[PDB]
Amino acid sequence: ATLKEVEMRLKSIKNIEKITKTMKIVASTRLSKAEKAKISAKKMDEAEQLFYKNAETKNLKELIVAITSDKGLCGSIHSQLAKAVRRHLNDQPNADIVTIGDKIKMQLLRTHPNNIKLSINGIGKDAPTFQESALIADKLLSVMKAGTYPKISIFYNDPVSSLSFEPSEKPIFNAKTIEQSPSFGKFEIDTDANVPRDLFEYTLANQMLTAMAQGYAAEISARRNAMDNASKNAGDMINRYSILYNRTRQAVITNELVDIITGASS
Amino acid sequence: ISYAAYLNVAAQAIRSKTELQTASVLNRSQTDAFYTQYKNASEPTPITK
Amino acid sequence: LDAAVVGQEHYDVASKVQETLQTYKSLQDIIAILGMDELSEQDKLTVERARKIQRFLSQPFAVAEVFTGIPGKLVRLKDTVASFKAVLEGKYDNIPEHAFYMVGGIEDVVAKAEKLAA
Amino acid sequence: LTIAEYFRDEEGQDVLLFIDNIFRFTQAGSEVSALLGRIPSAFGYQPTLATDMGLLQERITTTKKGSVTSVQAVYVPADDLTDPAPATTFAHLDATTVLSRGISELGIYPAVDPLDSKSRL
Amino acid sequence: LTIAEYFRDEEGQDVLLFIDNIFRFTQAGSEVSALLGRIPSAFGYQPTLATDMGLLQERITTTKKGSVTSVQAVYVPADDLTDPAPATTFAHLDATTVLSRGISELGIYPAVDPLDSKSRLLDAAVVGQEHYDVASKVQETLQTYKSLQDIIAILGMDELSEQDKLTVERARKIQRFLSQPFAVAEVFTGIPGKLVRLKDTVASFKAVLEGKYDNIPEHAFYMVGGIEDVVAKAEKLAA
Amino acid sequence: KLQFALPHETLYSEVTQVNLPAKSGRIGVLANHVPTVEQLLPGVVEVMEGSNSKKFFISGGFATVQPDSQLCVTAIEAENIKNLLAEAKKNVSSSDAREAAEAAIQVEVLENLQSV
Amino acid sequence: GEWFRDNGKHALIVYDDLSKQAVAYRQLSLLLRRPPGREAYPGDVFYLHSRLLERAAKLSEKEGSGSLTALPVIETQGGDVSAYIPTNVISITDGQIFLEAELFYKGIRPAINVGLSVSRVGSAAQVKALKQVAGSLKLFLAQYREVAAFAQSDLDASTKQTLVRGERLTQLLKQNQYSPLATEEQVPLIYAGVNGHLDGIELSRIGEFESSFLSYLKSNHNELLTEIREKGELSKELLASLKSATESFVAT
Amino acid sequence: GEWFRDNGKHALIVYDDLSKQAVAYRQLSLLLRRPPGREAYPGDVFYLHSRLLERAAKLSEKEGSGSLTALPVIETQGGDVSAYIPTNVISITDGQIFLEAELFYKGIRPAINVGLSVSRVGSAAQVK
Amino acid sequence: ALKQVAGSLKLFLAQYREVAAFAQFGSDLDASTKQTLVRGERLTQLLKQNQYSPLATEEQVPLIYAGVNGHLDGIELSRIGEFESSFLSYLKSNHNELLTEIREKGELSKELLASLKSATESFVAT
Repeated sequence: ATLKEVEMRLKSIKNIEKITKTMKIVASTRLSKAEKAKISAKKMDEAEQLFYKNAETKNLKELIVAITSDKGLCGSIHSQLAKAVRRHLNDQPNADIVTIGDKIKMQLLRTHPNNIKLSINGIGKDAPTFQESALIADKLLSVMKAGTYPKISIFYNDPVSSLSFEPSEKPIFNAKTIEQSPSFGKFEIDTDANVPRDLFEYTLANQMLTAMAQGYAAEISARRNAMDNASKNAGDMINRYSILYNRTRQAVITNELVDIITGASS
Repeated sequence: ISYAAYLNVAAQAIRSKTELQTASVLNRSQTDAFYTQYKNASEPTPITK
Repeated sequence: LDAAVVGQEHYDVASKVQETLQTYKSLQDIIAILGMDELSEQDKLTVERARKIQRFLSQPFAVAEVFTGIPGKLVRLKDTVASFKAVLEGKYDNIPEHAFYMVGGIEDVVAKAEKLAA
Repeated sequence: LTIAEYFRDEEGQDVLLFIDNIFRFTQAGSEVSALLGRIPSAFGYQPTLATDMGLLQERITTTKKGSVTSVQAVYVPADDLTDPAPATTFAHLDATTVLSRGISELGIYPAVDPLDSKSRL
Repeated sequence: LTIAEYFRDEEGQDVLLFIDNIFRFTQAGSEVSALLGRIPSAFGYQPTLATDMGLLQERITTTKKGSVTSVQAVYVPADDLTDPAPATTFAHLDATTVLSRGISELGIYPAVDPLDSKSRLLDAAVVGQEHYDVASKVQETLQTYKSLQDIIAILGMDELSEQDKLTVERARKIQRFLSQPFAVAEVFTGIPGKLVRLKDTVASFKAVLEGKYDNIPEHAFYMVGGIEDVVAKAEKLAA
Repeated sequence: KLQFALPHETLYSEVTQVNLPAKSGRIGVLANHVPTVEQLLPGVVEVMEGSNSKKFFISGGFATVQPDSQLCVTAIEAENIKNLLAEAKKNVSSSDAREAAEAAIQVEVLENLQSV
Repeated sequence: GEWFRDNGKHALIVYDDLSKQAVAYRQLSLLLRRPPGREAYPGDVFYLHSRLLERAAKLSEKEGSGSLTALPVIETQGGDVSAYIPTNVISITDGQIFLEAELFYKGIRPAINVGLSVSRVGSAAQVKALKQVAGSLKLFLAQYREVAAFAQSDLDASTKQTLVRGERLTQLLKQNQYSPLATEEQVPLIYAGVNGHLDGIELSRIGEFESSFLSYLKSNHNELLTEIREKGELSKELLASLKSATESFVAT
Repeated sequence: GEWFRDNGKHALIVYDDLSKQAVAYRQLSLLLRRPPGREAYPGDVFYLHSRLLERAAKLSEKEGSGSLTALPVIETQGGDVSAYIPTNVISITDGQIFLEAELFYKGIRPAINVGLSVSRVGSAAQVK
Repeated sequence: ALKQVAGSLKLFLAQYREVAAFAQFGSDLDASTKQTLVRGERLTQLLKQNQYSPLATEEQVPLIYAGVNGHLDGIELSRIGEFESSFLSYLKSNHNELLTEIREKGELSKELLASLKSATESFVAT
């Protein structure tokens, strides 16, 4: 209503516009570095998960690892993966949930709080790495006793393209399941070492990465979209408040001027 | 110690002059990751990974 | 708008409705720039409900019959009170917004909801 | 203008008239009005802003003899195209030629912005 | 002012003059202007606002005959520092302390705006280089903070650079360290008033800027005296 | 046809022979190898096209020859100061603190890496 | 000031400040009951300042070639250049040096906001030597400012180089009060900045660097200082000499 | 125009535009020293238009059925319809055809912003 | 009496305001931060009040004491109104001793603090 009201509530939106715009380009560079980190993850999946495709490994209490991130301001990344885990957890209500990222721990803590036994923090700043992947995977084995569940499921977001993403699930098979797979014999594995045991702990770490890298790239492409739409909409308010200002500024001056003219007749 | 964590420590000798060591090598090496255990709302202290 | 005149129930319902609308109105700057997806789920829920009440307050007038193209409904005070009370209790969350728009009491929303699905 | 009119009216010439700057003509008119004791209109401007503008602009035109064609540098205060000054000036403009630092820096002389310069014709 | 002047010149000594509140001289004048037949000036102030103020302030000056240290409370209409009255008052002063609503509303008393308060005496030739440098970094640290609060608004802390996270966290401390219990303010706090020697203030902030106290929690800097008190309170909250 | 892959970089995506560091026996996968699964220790991986032999130093992982005779190799990683990091492991030997629960594992590979 | 101008000499006049003059003029006018207008200034207040500022001038050879030069001062309120008097004066003069509280607290003193300051005369009013090394300087700080908000990680080799260079030139341009520098002391500092010889030095030391580089240049290369001062230009040999003296100082 | 209305015929009147008329009227008013109100228009600028646009009517058959029809033109500034003169005439007329700079820029011409456009009585007058 | 129970209530309500703004931008925080987020939300609710229903000091002191000292943190938010009047009626019938004393002595001895702590905690477990 007043010039001061309009000057300070325009200014703040001029900032948000400049700001949300900066993080549209911030998370554009961050997309180039996370398309190469994605491809190197996805290419590596075909090579690792091919053995299982050929050995024909299938399943026979459940650990659910859910992956989004710590950050917000990224469309509906966290909201529609939590939506997936819920439709899944509806069928199997008796499962232990491990969360990677706070924005999915909260989404889930409000819906099935007691199923969550572990949370991973500080997760979506840089790209994901095998070190985070493996050290998350190591605690999984240690504190959750990962190696022992009949079924282990990673929930994550697959980048369909640049402009969208798909909430996806994948299984991890333990040592027992690998060994006792229909076409395991096709491969001449030396049964001395624990090739299945190692193959499991490696694939726990490895396919988590596969998931994190995609979810993360799904996110970086939801963030540069939500911010793209934010700048486009913040600029719409700057159009309203530029005009209202140019108005309220003139009105102020005219009304002080009427006061002055009245005071100057008498 | 576990086959993943075991190959990782091996991935940090081969990672740690500063030549054949681009920016993302010393960023493959750093983790801002803190694991919080949870029971019935939270339970115990958040520890470094 | 005082319980002595309108009855405690009427008052309570009116106040909770005013409370709901207000929470949406306090969140307009964020809805507009950042959208629905950056709200907490509690708010996202209260917003989704204000949006419905907002529409449910629109009514076809008898004299406005030429601009709406709709028989002008006239709703009794007791009915209004009983209709809004329920919407507050979250009984009709599954119902899309457009059903609440330009109708009468509670039954008319049900009528429109069945009309729109198929 | 009076010099420019005679070339039209007695010489039959299509004549150019450069007014630089047209904003400063509005300001000066504003100043005189204040000094004569007239009650300022909206935003301080004279109450005769439009007719003052009319009195000048309406003389630039095509006659059966020829034409005065005027090129007028226009200054926009605070870049507010709605301030009565430009608003009243724009009502009289038939085309615009927009020279730009953006077109200049690219190496294009003259530095006309070909997507910004607009013409009613 | 006439009494203060006589001490100055004929007691030939150092007077204190406290005026609360000098805006009222300008306002009061303003209230009879129209009835004295004057066309109003901008903001409804009298046409003679400045010469009136000049004629008053200029008499409130140290001279070669004696010394007057004057302290004047200055009301600021509707919080507007650009109101012709406060505005015209600024250049008559050697030292301006600007109290700020937004700062008091944080619960930081005194509500001094540490960037918008100025003094001639802040000058290496007067305070000595060290004092001067601390002051300057303190102001850069707070301005950097003031700037980044726009990014703290939409993204929150975790997108800041490592250098800036540190600057921000040091600024939040420094902000609270500039609060102090006044003796006169006891009734509003219950806290005894701390009066801190200048040489300790410099030395204290110097240290905070260098990072000697970064592990110390944020609330141990609020509403205390010199650095010794920070250390003392940090032990209390440790229990 | 060879499929060498890392999580950060992707090395190989036609090949005559590949020498890998397996359980211990460095294996020479010839052009028609019977399907296997072997874990890769840290070491050198040599891919052979013509008479070109590109070596690669490796963190570890897994090799598999498929039914389709394709080799699939996966590693995390593909030197600075020799003695550095080795003395940052001998002094932290350590003792009973669960620090030794990992720090004693450094010297198992650093006398293997420097062997090349 | 005009006696000087009018007698083949040159004088600088500083009006500190025209806001306060405008105020006294207004006080006179209202008291004499003349018609008020916007902000209660008389409708000839603009004539007050343009009468005054058009008197600064460079005279022709025929008339002595003397000159008067005016630095008027204007106080703004909350940076409102749209206010009546600021508007009048900004339109009357040949450019603004625009100063800002925020830049000041940041430590950028003179708190000159480059993107808002202008000299409408510009380069023709500038020692050729300074025009040469600082022609680009005009460019970069402009580029710095666009890419500015990126100062907060994952950036191009393009946009970080912009950042590194700008940060330094901004720092170079800081100055203490009461210590104006000679032209032959400025060009080598600005040659150093503009042409990349600072990107290695940490931002904390660009202060002590300027201090140490000039003294060194005084001890050893008094030759080129003199030529810069005396010719006012930079020949090709001179840039090459400057380049040599700079690169030799940096490495040490 | 009224002549036709008064003599059983139909005249259409186009005021192009009432913005400029209101501006002319403000000049007249200020030179006459009437108290300037909102945007320095005089107190009676609503009335100026109201008495004008009220002379458009359809007459009853008892008066010869003649009809005057007014299409006044107002010029907004930067799309703002809440300005004094826009809202006055909007509260005299029987509807607005609002034309939009944003549509006109793109090509949608007539730039009739449908949402913000209304006829209040012309309903009955639409060809079936 | 009222001064003592409303210690830093206004300053705490200030802390409660800054926090519910750090909460707005979508983040689950730690214990201490969500504890003051719980307390201030209920203290607010406690300070809500029907028109033409002014309260006596000896009625006000208990409700405040109950609020600031944590005894309401356990109670669901939409029940604070019904807590107030029940708690009041509980004191009028049972611990009338105290409300008579608060109204009389105007201050609060440690003997009235210990009695109140023992009273409030008792009502909390209905």
